Amino acid sequence: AVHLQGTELVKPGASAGVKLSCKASGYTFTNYDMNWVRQRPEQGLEWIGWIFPGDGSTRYNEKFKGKATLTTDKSSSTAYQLNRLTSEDSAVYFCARRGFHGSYSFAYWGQGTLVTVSGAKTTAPSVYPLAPAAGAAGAGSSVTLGCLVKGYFPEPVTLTWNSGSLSSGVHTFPAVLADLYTLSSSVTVTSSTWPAESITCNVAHPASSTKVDKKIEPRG
Amino acid sequence: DIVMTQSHKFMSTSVGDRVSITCKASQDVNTALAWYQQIPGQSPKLLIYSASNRYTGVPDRFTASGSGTDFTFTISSVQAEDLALYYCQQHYTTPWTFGGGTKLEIKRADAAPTVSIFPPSSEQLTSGGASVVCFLNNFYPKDINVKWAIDGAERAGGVLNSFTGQDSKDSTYSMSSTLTLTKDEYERHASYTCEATHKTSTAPIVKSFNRGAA
Repeated sequence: AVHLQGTELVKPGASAGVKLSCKASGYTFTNYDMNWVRQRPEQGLEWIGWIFPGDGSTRYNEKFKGKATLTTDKSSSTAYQLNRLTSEDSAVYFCARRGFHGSYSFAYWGQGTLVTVSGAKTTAPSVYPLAPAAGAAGAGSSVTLGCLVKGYFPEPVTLTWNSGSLSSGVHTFPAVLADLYTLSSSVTVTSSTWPAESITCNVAHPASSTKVDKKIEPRG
Repeated sequence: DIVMTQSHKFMSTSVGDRVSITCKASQDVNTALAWYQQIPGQSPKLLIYSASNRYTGVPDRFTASGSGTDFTFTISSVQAEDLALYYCQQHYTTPWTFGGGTKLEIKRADAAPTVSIFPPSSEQLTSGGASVVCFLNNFYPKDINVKWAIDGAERAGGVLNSFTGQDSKDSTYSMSSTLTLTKDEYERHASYTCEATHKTSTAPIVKSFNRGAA
């Protein structure tokens, strides 16, 4: 039962560094070298470097020169990832180990640790109702309403329609950065049912303890 | 640095069918190559070690071949849970490098996007903000081009796009495109258009509205 337990996600400021953790278990920690891999949405997976707990120290990837100076510690079988500068280092970092003795392929991986670099502070989201121009209800047999959530930090926010009773025809999209995470959701129902049968989006933001239930109404 | 190239970011397949992902190492990495699979929000899973060896527990449907500069991952008969990302990785000489990955997706009937455009809400305008939102939902193939036009001229500054992966139920894709201006600039223009170019129609799908005009 080989297992690698990584650390919870952290939100460092665009300036300092953060030491990540990886608790190996189920095998003699010193018998295998630990590896670290980075994964960003646009650049894919990139190997960072390895470490020998038996002590052969390290060997880093050219690209992660001093921005990543690994370290470890026996008597606890945990490996650490320093992360120096940090600013464009926002991504998920993995802890990886190989399986057999003669293949550098990574058979064992940690669950990964998300790292977000931002100077923003906890901020409640503004929620904006999206209704078809001039109220009405479209021009077909179906009408689409929406909810725009922006200016919040940090992730995440939960969004439902009519307290969850409206789940079909819903499209809720991944939030995108921009100082204040912004996301949106659309709901599509039968034209004759709105505004006859009310529709409200419920947005909740754990970090700020805030919730907003914005009803969607015809507008001019 | 050796460069692993996976020429296909996405590959259309079907359940019960055969599919082959290809990888091309910039150099002869001999047989030092591994294949990984990854599902959203999870870590990579080793599927193949040393070019063509199944790791333990990896089902017979998964196969890999090649040795030299060209390698190929193959799935005899695709199953629902195989519609994920597969990564190539050479471990011949450091630094270890991974391919860009290939996402397998379910092929289905072409479907035109339903496009909806929304003017800024009064509540946002009071805060000095003006976001125009455009939804493009339930379309297939994923290939789509969204353009914004303000008073006719195309606008690229201030556009933020978001999309969902292929739906696990209806195999379509959806997308949101938001044009965010300040109320100051928003009120200095009159015509706002969201234009979707998709293979399902010769003419791009267009949705618009005029400030203050119903």
